[PDB]
Amino acid sequence: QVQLVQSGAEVKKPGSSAKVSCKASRGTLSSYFISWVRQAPGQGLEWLGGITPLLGTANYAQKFQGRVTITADKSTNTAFMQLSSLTSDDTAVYYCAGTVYYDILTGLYTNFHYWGQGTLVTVSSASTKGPSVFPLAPSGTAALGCLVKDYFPEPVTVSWNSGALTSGVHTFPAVLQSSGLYSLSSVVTVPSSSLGTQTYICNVNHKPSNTKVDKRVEPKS
Amino acid sequence: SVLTQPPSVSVSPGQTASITCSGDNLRDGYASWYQQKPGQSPVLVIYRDDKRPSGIPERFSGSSSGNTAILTLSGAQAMDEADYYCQAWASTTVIFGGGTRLTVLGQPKAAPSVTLFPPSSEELQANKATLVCLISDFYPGAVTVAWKADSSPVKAGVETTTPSKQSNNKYAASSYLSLTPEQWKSHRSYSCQVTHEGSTVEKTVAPTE
Repeated sequence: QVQLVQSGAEVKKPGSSAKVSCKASRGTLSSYFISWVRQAPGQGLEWLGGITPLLGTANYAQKFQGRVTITADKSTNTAFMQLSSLTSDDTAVYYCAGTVYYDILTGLYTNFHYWGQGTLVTVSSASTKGPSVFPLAPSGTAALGCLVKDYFPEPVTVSWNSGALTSGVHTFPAVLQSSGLYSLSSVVTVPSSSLGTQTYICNVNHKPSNTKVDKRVEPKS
Repeated sequence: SVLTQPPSVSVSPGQTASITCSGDNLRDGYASWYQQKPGQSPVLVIYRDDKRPSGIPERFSGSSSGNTAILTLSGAQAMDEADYYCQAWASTTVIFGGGTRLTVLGQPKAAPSVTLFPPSSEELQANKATLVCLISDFYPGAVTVAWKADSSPVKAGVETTTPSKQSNNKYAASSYLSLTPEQWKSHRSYSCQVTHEGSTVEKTVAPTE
């Protein structure tokens, strides 16, 4: 009974600071201990610190003391973590997670059952670049898709029909080309008989560049 | 304050896996355990030593004694393949173990499905050309990808990913061949060729057709 939603992915230059927000819906933030956890690529879970908005106090992992700052806003029901003096070692997915404060007092245990969707912060000197998007026309079932070309940095989300179409969808992990840019593809398998009557639109989001492209994918000619 | 769990454990399907986690704070305090499948957020499976959240299968259970907590998984299935993290809570500090990669053995071989898209009209109109070879549902997760232009190998313009785990625990990969529009139009066909477990899987596309 609490939904945590995090701000979008970002690129940041070395030396700068990153702000990640964690907004709670269907629940009051001060009812929870909010914890921030990060994961570098292919690595484990690393605690950054936490906050009890009820008490207003925050505690920090010793590795991050004086570099990370964690606060909360009552009126917006939102928690915040800010990490400064960024280096490439801080490229990671940052997660917020909540546990009911009730149980920390009555039970002396955590139950981090509720997690934000995570936020990829990439630390890089290279400038953001939004993707070009091209339709992969379909020719029983048929595969159709969207090609998402030449963007930096990760990640990119692709939905279909504004999220209405989830079944049959496979978004492939991106290639990292020699040029330093990424490309990925997303494909959905649909009935061939539905083609030409039902519409298929891919919705591409590259949050680091604030690019949002919707591309209609139609049969050939 | 550190927590120690082994880096890896394998289990045959239907067998039981136990992952231990030891450390100072499991004596006085409680262990929680998370499951993390590739590409996903961590999911809590056990809290307060032995409590299972609603929605989590009964084959997951937890126990603890001394400074050692144990996550136990009955009737292991291929979908249970994941990293597992123990976590402690002491003063006002969350501590994580290093994670344990659970491997489920005995998964059957699966040849890869290939989808091959020619360049779109729109990309052609922008004076570029990319062939897209999507490779999915294979196991084991090792392939090599080669391209051909009219029966002859294509060295240049090839960009290939390494395999990655799908949801259904098979693998996916992709490969991209970049061409100029006139290259694309000047050949009778181009082929993506996937080598997997001693066999070769091929799709071809022709500018016409």
